[PDB]
Amino acid sequence: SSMYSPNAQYYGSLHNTAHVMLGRQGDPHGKFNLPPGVMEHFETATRDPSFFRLHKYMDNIFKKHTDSFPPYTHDDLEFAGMVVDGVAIDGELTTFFDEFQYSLINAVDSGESIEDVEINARVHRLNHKEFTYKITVSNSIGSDHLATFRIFLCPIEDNNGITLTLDKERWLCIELDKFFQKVPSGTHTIHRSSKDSSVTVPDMPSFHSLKEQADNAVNGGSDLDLSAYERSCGIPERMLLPKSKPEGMEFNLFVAVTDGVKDTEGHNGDHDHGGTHAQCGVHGEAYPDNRPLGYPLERRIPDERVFDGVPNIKHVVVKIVHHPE
Amino acid sequence: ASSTAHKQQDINHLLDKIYEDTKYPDLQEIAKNFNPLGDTSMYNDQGAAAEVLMKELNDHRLLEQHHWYSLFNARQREEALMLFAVLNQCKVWHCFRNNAAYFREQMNEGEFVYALYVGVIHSKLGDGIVLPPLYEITPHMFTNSEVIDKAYSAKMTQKAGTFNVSFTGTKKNKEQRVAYFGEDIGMNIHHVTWHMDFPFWWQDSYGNHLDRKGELFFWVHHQLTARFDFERLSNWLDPVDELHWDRIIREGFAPLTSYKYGGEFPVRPDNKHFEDVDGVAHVHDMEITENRIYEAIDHGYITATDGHTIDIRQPKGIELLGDII
Ligand SMILES: [Cu+2]
Ligand SMILES: [Cu+2]
Ligand SMILES: [O]
Ligand SMILES: [O]
Repeated sequence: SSMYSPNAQYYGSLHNTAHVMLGRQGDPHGKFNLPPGVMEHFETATRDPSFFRLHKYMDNIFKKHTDSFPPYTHDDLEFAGMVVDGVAIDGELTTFFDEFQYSLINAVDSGESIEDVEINARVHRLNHKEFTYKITVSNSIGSDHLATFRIFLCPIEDNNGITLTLDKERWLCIELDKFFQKVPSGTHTIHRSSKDSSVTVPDMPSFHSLKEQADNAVNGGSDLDLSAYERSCGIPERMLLPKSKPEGMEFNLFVAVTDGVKDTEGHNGDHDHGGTHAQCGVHGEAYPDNRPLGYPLERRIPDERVFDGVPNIKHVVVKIVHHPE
Repeated sequence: ASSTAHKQQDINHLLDKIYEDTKYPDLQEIAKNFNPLGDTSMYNDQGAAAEVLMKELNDHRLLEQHHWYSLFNARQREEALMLFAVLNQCKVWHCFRNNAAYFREQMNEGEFVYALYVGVIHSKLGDGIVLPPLYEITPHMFTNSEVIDKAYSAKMTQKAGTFNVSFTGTKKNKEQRVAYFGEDIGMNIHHVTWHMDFPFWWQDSYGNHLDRKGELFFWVHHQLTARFDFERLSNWLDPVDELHWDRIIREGFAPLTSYKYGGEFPVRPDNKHFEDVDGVAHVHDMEITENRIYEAIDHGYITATDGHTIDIRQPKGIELLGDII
């Protein structure tokens, strides 16, 4: 729970206490002088497999609430006069592992009056090749209109080879992008690069790089456009796509185009929302999208006919291939 | 009369429509008028085996027709082997044929089919005969209940048809991935025929010794186990665990198969502990038996009834272990 809780005396702090409960299971009675578990730091918690069992448990609590609302109707979902004619991607969807280095110098003891030496860790990390979405829309209103583009990747089959219904897919879908763009009258193709995702941020610049850039500016006088780096909150760009398999896997790419005027009311459409607003919001500003998080996949969809009848929603099959070493 | 053509036809007729009284007039006449005790000079034992079986028959001590049969049921096996013993004593084919016809109409069909198969296999009189596949003689023991039901419906409606067999369970059951191994009708014929060729009830007084039988028993089952594990590996599954009497049997089974008479084969739930089986054994008896076998192995000798040692640190040791296991 957070300090926004209306009643912590009654509702307690389920999630934060659970982190400690799990983290301490190696020494639950303090007999062994063991330090806190990996679950007791946000730096480390996702290293523990139990992180995801705990958070699925918590996720299902939220899901009982979100499932309690009536399914969306045609009128709920329709962006009148906006149809998605096609969805395609420029570039193959390819994942691989590459190598990344970071410095261990801060971990080791130095001094006094003894020189340092370069000490690095090299890790293998998931990555993917660049691609660009091609989303063809037709705006059959006689005016340009702001639209929200909501992009999700959804499984088609489970690990047993069983084809999933839309209701069984929706809670498994992962957010790939969300952006606001003016759609002029007529039929037009919207292009969106994978690198520009509002879900992701680039790899952090190294400490050594930050020192070099700051030192070069201070010792001299140079206004470096530091307004370049994203934020550190956001799924790493390299992890935008799931690993998939060497033999390839097919997924549903789900695109919902919604009324940007209504979605952004109170926060403007032309305004800059930063590079990570989908899950990390906008630093020092209100959250720019009024819709429920997960829209339009966050309510039950018992009747797939409802979604199929909405011209501003479309999904297509895409293939992701893993390229092993 | 005892030519290959006539012997084969006789066997074909005896096994035809096995759940009904014979439809062949010549077999009907034999079953009505032949006396297994009328001329005991036809038997190498002067009628001893026929006397045993006729006394059981006349005293109404044999299993009724239209009833399940299991080779692992001591009394039912003893009854089937009483007929095998008669067939095995026949000097000439007309004795073998006439006793088969006579007892076909008196004895349980499962016992009869078993006795006739092992009688053909282990008598010189059966040389040259090709036994029909058991999956066409008793199809219930090789065909799931859904397909049998479709066959019953075809017969009720007097319409021909060919029906496709699918596997049991669902795709949610990962064990179904390898159902094509243990449910293959030929693999099942391989298995029952091996045991018909090398039966655990064999006594050399029946006519000949079965060379290295106990070692072949180890080997044929080692190969079944290793071959199944190769199918598991082929289907992204781990090797089978071993059973233990004090640990749960993780993988249950729903046969979705039925006896012709006796009902549906029983299901076993997932994750059950072994329970004592009334009239068979306690779980603890199995553990003691296992311990005694391992004592012989780790001693390097089997203990005889009078306490003397039988060395198994020699090439025949594995065979002697097959004999006692
Ligand atoms: Cu958490
Ligand atoms: Cu066997
Ligand atoms: O977390
Ligand atoms: O968290």
